Amino acid sequence: TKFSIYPPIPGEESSLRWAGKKFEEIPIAHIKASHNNTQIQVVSASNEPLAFASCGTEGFRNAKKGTGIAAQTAGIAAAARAKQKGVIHIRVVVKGLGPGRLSAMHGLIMGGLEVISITDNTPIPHNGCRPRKARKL
Amino acid sequence: SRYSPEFKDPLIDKEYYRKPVEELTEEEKYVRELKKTQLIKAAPAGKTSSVFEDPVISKFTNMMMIGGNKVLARSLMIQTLEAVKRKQFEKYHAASAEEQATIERNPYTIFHQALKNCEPMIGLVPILKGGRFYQVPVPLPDRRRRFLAMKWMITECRDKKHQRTLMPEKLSHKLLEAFHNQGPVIKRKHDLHKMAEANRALAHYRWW
Amino acid sequence: ATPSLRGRLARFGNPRKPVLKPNKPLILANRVGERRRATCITEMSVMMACWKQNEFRDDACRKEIQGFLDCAARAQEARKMRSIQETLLPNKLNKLLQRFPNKPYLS
Amino acid sequence: LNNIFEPHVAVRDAAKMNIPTVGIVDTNCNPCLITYPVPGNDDSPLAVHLYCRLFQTAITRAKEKRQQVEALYRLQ
RNA sequence: GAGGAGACAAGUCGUAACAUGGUAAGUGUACUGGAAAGUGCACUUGGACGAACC
RNA sequence: AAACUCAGUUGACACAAAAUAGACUACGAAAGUGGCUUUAACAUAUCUGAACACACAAUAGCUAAGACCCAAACUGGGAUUAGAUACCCCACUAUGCUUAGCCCUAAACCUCAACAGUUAAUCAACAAAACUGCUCGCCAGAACACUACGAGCCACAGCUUAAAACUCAAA
Ligand SMILES: [Mg+2]
Ligand SMILES: [Mg+2]
Ligand SMILES: [Mg+2]
Ligand SMILES: [Mg+2]
Ligand SMILES: [Mg+2]
Ligand SMILES: [Mg+2]
Ligand SMILES: [Mg+2]
Ligand SMILES: [Mg+2]
Ligand SMILES: [Mg+2]
Ligand SMILES: [Mg+2]
Ligand SMILES: [Mg+2]
Ligand SMILES: [Mg+2]
Ligand SMILES: [Mg+2]
Repeated sequence: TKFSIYPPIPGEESSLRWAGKKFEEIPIAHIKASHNNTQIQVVSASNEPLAFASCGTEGFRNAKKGTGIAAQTAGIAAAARAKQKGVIHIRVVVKGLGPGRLSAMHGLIMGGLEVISITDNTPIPHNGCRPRKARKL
Repeated sequence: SRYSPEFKDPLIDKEYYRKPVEELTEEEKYVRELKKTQLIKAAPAGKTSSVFEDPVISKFTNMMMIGGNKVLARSLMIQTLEAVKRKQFEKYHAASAEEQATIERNPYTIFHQALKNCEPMIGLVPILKGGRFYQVPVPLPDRRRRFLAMKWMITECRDKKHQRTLMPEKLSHKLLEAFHNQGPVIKRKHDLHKMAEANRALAHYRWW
Repeated sequence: ATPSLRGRLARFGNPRKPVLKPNKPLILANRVGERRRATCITEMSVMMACWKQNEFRDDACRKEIQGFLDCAARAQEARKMRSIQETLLPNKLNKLLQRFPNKPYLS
Repeated sequence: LNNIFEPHVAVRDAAKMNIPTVGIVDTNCNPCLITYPVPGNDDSPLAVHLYCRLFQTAITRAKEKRQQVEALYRLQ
């Protein structure tokens, strides 16, 4: 076989495994990188919450939350919690272009957890709601 | 500068000038041949080929100077070195043979090691992004690190807290403290490092 | 394949309303715009975390401090080599365009 | 044409100064102001050599004929 | 009687416009405000986005 | 700062708005039209032709009834400020939506009228090269003036048409 960047298809017979598990069963680390806060939540393959960590819960307040350093800190905390909950390999789904988008992943990894996949689930309306008006400064 | 651009700084090293001709690479032989036909400045009055010459101590004496009193500055430096050596000899003799193995008596080594200990690894520099300057932690060049160590040492000595204490004793005591990784200079270095770590969040404000 | 310009601008003999309203004329100029203008923070963060957990005693953080210093030296070397290498250039490109300039008029 | 594919300013200046101009014009040249255009290829080495040879030979013939005729008139 | 315009003409409070006029400007319309004017929706360039890749 | 104890995952769920396609330039008279399917449907074998009628006319706005995710004049609060009736942040309303009427205004601008034709001897400047024939509408210093009066209108702080007096040598 050869390496493919696409994920394995559920219901298809694939050879890839992680910790003796199939891709579908790997726990999911939902990152949410808002403009001024980066939240992280590691749920099991059955949406069972395992760990939580946010810039605010890490002690950062006000603008300091929206910093890659704060994202790294929150990711490290979440990774430690998940590691003590028994999580090795994770699938990462991040929804938001906030400053913590990548530093959160870096913190999560530095906390020990390995990442098998990165998923972007940023909400992109197909012209649904009307966002707030522009800013003139 | 009375020296025209053509003039080059002299090199003072008997070993370099006595190096065998066979040991010289093509480029080194070319460098020597080029210098054979180059203008050289006059040897500055501050350095010589003396085997006992120490550039670090020369620079420290220069930094300690006040108003071109090289004589007084050098006198203070030699007094400091003598005081350090005397203190070390006293400790050595009064100490047991076991710890005499560790007790060091070379004042030059003590001075070098104290300065190296005091050298601050990471500094705080103002960096401006978007029109607002912030004290970003930043790596420092070796020149700046050595200069900061020397300046902190000298300023700590010059402080008025030590009253009626002669500069030789002040500097010898502070140098010994630094060598044993204690004292106000080391405290200041740790304070700078602590401030840098506290402001670690602003590292990305750097662009270089 | 450059986007078509047939019937895109408000011109006589163009029944449809304009598609494009270029602020500046769409004529190639004889010049190109001038080239437009932190490093090694992982090692710094490692060293600073070691300092924080060890009370900044450099004695027990020697490997991290040395890595930080060497990384800074390599950053300086990278800056120097990049600068010398940077020194196709806009100047050369403008010279070539001058050699073969645009002709938006009739000779 | 000059080296930027524009008419040589000498054409305009010579027209200003009333100096007659013979000239090889390629299909992208402007023979409006050339007194004696010679529509032809001026970009090929063979063509340029041919033109140089022709003009050189004609000028030499004219000068030598002038010398011969001057001698003929002054020897009678 | 009071309003409106113009002119004359030095003041009072701001700086709305002309530069990216320091919130780009403006048209229509609605509400609001000493005051220029502010904001909401759509429209215009009678503004720009620096015009190879970065 | 104020504001909320609502926040994250998963699932269920609109009378709101219609990513990518679109680097396409099509449809319509203009305003406008870019999710999908279906029905009906896009006038004139000659061109011009409304202050002289008919039918349309974005956004805003009124009337009456519903929906209300989000956005949002006004309003309130938090900032900023010498002040802040603004710019910045938060909440919320009319309103944007559907239905039935009204309203009939836009920088409704491609500021370039319709039809037919030419690229030849150019052409104040800039802009989107210059013209020919024919027709309709419009214009005749600036400002007073998208004004007052008169008139018409489902319009009642409105819209269309629209002057004059005083003033200036400019605009
Ligand atoms: Mg040619
Ligand atoms: Mg202004
Ligand atoms: Mg403004
Ligand atoms: Mg406006
Ligand atoms: Mg308001
Ligand atoms: Mg008709
Ligand atoms: Mg009409
Ligand atoms: Mg309407
Ligand atoms: Mg509402
Ligand atoms: Mg329009
Ligand atoms: Mg009006
Ligand atoms: Mg009126
Ligand atoms: Mg009336």
